Amino acid sequence: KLEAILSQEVEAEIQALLQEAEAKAEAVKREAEEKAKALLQARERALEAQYRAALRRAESA
Amino acid sequence: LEAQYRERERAETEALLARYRERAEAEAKAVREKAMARLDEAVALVLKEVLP
Repeated sequence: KLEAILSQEVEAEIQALLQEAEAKAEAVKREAEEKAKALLQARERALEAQYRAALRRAESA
Repeated sequence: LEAQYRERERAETEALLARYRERAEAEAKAVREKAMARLDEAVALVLKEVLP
């Protein structure tokens, strides 16, 4: 019967929204993980420089 | 990560220098002893050039 159609039409949009709102909750997690990697990959590299310099200095000394 | 990087260099910028101290003085001793036996030859070379 019609109306039960209208109620089978909402419980459908209200999964579309809940599908859209948990396909961003990953996108946030992806870009946050792809951030942290790069926020620690540059840091890894920095310590080498700050250490490559410090030991050379200590060789010369 | 820094916590295990700063203490890395310190445990090397001690071992490395501390090794140099063993190298430096052993090479100080190594320049003296070569000089101190073949020495009168130098004194000779000098004296022989002052009394002319």
